[PDB]
Amino acid sequence: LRSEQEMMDIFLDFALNDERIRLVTLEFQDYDISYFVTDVESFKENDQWLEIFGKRIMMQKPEDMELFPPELGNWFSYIILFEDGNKLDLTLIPIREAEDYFANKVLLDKDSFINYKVNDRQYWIKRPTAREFDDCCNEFWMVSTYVVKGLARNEILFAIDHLNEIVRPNLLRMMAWHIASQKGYSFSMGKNYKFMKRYLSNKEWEELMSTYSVNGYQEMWKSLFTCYALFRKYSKAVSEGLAYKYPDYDEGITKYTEGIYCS
Repeated sequence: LRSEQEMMDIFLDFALNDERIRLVTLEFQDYDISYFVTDVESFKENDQWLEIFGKRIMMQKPEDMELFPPELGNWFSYIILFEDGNKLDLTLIPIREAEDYFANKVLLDKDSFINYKVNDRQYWIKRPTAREFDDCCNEFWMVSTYVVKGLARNEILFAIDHLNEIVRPNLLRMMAWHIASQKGYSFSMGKNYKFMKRYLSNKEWEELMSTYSVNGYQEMWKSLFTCYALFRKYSKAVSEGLAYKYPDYDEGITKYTEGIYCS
């Protein structure tokens, strides 16, 4: 079967662990993937490393055929028809040719040498600038007050939509920026943050999981405060690592929602 989720995980996960793969790009359910690598010939040694993607019905290597001359420059691709029914089209482009390529949807960049494209900038993650950093905190805490007012005014649905759509998503960006700090990579969270489980450790996923709680007004306050706790943690971690000023939004809003939560 293998859902579009499971398939993407495999390709993204593969690239992440392979040191020759520096950049990954995307584009019927067919998959169009491109790995920009350091040593193209390395992959060409043999076809064992391909077994990781699963059992296949058959495969075609367009630039390695006698009957059909190769004419895809320095590329080398594979067309695979998987047993589960999925079809993949994987191209191996030399990393040195990324610039040319770009010029005339990136998923992962391990070096970030080049600068480039974007309604997807919503999911794009890379080292924040002092300003971008401040922006994430500004939005987080500000929209956060909407959730407070929602719960205090009996508009739990109003509160829930802002929590799900803005507050938690910014906590995630903050966490992604932290991960990006470790490695120094740039990547996408994917449509609806679908790739985040593939970046967070199990501890970090459990923390994010803990921001979800069953229905109820009090359960909501809990979810919100949990996001608070985690946002401080990661924004402090990030601000500290890049030497950016820690905002005062935390403190200001903490006093605020505390004022309303109690009295």
